[PDB]
Amino acid sequence: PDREKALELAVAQIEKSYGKGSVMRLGDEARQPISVIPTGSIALDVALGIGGLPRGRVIEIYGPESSGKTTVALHAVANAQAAGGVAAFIDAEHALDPDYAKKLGVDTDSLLVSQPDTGEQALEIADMLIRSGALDIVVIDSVAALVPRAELEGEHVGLQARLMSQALRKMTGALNNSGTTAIFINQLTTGGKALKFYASVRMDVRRVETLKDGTNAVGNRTRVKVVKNKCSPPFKQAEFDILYGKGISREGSLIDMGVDQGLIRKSGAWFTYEGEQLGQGKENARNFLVENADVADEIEKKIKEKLGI
Repeated sequence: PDREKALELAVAQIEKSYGKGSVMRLGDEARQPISVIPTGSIALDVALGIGGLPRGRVIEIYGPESSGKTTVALHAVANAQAAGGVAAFIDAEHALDPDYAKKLGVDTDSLLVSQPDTGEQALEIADMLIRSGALDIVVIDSVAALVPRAELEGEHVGLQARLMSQALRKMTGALNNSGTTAIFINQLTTGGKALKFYASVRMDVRRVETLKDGTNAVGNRTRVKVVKNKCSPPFKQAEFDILYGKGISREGSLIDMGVDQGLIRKSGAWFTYEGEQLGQGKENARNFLVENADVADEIEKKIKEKLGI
């Protein structure tokens, strides 16, 4: 009717005065950027709409201890590097395991790392790295750990939030201008009040159940909810397996997402793909796909095309 135009108008004005993702129907298809940073899971890539993390924006990944949030962050680093990018890791937790990082695909040798003296030094160094123009990604581990100088020097209570707010204001312009993505890891959030609004993507990461091989724990089924998303309709969620000592089972996400799209049929325990059989049970289907990068890439190729991601 006459209203369909008045709404298009309203939406278009909102978009003009506030930016592309300022309002969306949840049912809308995403606006696909040139490049993004894939997450490691095609499921998580689809849930984000744009097929990975956006460039030049603030990302927040939060969840409990050992929930997988860091694992997600490292894959983002790995993929950024695989595409010839440079990565930085601002570390106030001192928890990183580079062997684990390596097995995911991170080029740890090339990884820039900084273990800052204070909260403000952490963000300042990060800001210097960003304004270089030379970075594709920088990870901050973590928000809770960004303790202010005054507190560290023993000098009121509330300025960590003020620190993040100050930092993000300056940093947000540098990231947009540089095309560098900043991932902020966060626990269940000192100055996460500011981060909540500056972030273009916020991901809630959690463990759903432990994966077992008979009696020993091969890994964890992980669940991520994209609670905030300026680059595509929000509130999507995905699941994927993080295997101990290996990381996110890419092959596992291809299968799962394959059967969801009807690219991979499932006559009982037997997963099939285009008349040929992938395996009986998920682990065989998974293992088959790492042994056969050809078909795994073809399945990945097909899923993207069907969804335009």
